[PDB]
Amino acid sequence: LDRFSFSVFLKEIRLLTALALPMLLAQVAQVGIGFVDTVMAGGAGKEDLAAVALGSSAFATVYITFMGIMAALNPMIAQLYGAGKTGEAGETGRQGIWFGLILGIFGMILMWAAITPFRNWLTLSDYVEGTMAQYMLFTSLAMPAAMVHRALHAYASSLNRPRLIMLVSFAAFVLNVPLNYIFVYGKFGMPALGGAGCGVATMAVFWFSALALWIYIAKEKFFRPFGLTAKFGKPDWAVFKQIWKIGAPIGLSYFLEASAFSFIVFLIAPFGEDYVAAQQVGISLSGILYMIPQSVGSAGTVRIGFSLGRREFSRARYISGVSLVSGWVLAVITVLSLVLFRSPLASMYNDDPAVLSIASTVLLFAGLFQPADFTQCIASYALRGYKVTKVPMFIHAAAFWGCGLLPGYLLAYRFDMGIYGFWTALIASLTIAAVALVWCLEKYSMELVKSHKAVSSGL
Amino acid sequence: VSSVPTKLEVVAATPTSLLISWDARGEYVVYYRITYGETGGNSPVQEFTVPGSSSTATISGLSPGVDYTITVYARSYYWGWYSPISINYRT
Ligand SMILES: [Cs+]
Repeated sequence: LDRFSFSVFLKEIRLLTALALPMLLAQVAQVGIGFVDTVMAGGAGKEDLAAVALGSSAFATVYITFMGIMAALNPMIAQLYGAGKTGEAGETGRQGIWFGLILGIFGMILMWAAITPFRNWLTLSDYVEGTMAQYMLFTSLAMPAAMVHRALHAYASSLNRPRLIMLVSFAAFVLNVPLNYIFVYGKFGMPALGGAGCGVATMAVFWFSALALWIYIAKEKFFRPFGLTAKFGKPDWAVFKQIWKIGAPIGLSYFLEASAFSFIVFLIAPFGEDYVAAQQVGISLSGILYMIPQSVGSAGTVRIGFSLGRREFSRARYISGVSLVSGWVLAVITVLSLVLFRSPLASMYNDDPAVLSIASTVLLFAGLFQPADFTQCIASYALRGYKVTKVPMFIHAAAFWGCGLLPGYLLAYRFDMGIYGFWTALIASLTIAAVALVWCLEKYSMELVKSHKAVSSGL
Repeated sequence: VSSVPTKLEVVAATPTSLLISWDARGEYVVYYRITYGETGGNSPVQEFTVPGSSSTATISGLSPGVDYTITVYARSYYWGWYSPISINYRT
């Protein structure tokens, strides 16, 4: 009852040389795709009522939420990289690429049901509607979430020495941007539908980086067992049913930051209108270079699950520190330039226009939650990311939101400039992960005693 | 003229039975014997036996939580044994 998180610090020997630097080029290719993104936010500005994201950040609902499921394989296929067969890691790498198109045709069918924002209960940027050329980004860009799941199954088989996605998802963006505007209005091209057709154009390049997979059964021995990807063997064949509860717990836990989308976007329109909606040139600068952060461990989450088959029990989970804390070096030594700097005159009028004449009550959470979370789910990308342990890691997250229910109506009821004050027990909801998890990363690298059942050998 | 099947690991039981996941870099001529006792001294030693690069095997671990100790056995060139190795950590 002083520390029921046991032998804390020790994740150290001479680990200075834990070199998962190619597990950052798992997410420097993710600035590469995070960044077509705005060159059609500000490409479909040619059209001015092309505020068009109007679906595109409420489509990336059943992208990144089904995504979790899919990026939930990174164990599966790293972990059996201390087995032998990429083709039974690939009869999975298929059975999922079935999923990665099976759930992908729900991405692609649930999107259908979707389109009835023809609805109302409160303020603008969440009800109104007269002219919707959104109608069709809702479909010319909601028809993709099939070919777009296999085109993430992809890096869910980058788990074993390649970042030949940083290769493609960079030539991907650039082939899109030319192609992006062709439809907004273009050449010989179908040159018309543009407010939607940025999106027909973006989703164009999904299907193209869906066969940036096909185009890499290319530089070495296979990952292609795409024989009939079917299943049946019991009532429902696993290596599939297996991904199931690496699935539910991932997405539904990507469904923290999924309500952190109906939180941060339900506190701009009390009487707070003005710079309380510019709490998003802020929190989209969370997204922005929170990604390369965050996702070092959702890139690291290999060199841990991978090195459990490769039977090094915490010769991984005590590198699950030495990488926990190494961008955690820059988790805090650039939470520095976060609460520090602002939208100066480098910010003209880009991703969500509001730069010249508003407040900094916005860098006030650029520390709050910022480094006391930075990492605290790059924990899970080595919990989940190592083990089973997203099972109720899930309920990691049934707190970081239900612990953060009342630091909702805790700016609206406040003591001072409480802008960052519903970021109260939602930066304290959000460092009871500095416990809950790296609590099970020392129940847990202390299961790689219990697991490592002979301590060494002879000569 | 050599030394043992020289890795050691038992990851989990099925705490009646148990997995025994140990070295085998090829074989030799090839063969394995694997002892089958507690460290009690009573309850005689018994025998499992395997082939290929297959000391990476698993037990019938009948009896309960009690301390168990078990070794495996090279077999090579001379139809005899090229060295043995054990740990003892039970249910
Ligand atoms: Cs996020």
